[PDB]
Amino acid sequence: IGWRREGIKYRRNELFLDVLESVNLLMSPQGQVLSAHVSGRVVMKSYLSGMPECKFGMNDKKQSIAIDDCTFHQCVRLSRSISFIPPDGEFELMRYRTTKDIILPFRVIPLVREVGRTKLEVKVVIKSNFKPSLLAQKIEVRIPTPLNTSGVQVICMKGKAKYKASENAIVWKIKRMAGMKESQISAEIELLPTNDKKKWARPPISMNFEVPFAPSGLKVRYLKVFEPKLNYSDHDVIKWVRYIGRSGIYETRC
Amino acid sequence: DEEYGYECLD
Repeated sequence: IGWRREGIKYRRNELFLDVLESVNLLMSPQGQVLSAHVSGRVVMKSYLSGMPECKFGMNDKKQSIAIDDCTFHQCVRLSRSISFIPPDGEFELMRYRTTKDIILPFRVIPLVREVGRTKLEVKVVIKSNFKPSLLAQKIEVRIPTPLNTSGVQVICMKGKAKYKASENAIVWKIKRMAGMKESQISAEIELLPTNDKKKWARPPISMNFEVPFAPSGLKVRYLKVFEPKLNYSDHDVIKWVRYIGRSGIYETRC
Repeated sequence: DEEYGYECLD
């Protein structure tokens, strides 16, 4: 076995699994999902005695997901689900892609109202869509502003927002938000006169966030360790999982 | 903060 040496021992046989996903979304201004998909990878860090054979079980085929495709570390034996002797230390067990039944962590709802030739009233609502007892964090909503913008007012009850002139966007940062909640920002965008004819091609509003679960739906069901020679067994292994779901491209046309 | 990271796995 060219990725794992022979004399490995730990008194604490311990393992950690990391389900890392990024959810990509393109949504129309009234809420149709135009494109969506998750790219995931599972990373394992193991400190296990000897040459353990491991079995990774997840909810592939009431919580149950669809992998469109996926690829495996050299140690996974192909033929009917997932088996290996892992390398010692940290390594990437698998990489996968999902499109069906994704949990979109946020809905963005834009409202833009032209007020004469002078102002845009913009309202943006964000809805968290996941368990009440879970918190997203590092939320960033980014609202683009046109080239003739002379100044901007904003009010937001949650988080903090700044207009960044050099970037033609209002950036709204929220430290944390629980599931099943709603929040808004209001902005007035003040405009310089501009050449009347050509009209504003509105870029989409983008978000970033991190959520403590897998937008694809993936749940780790078990990580089985059988080591047939050494006097530790599966119950002796201490096991942890963590889910880190982050936005990729997450855009709502407006 | 975060915290996270890890949860116990049965």
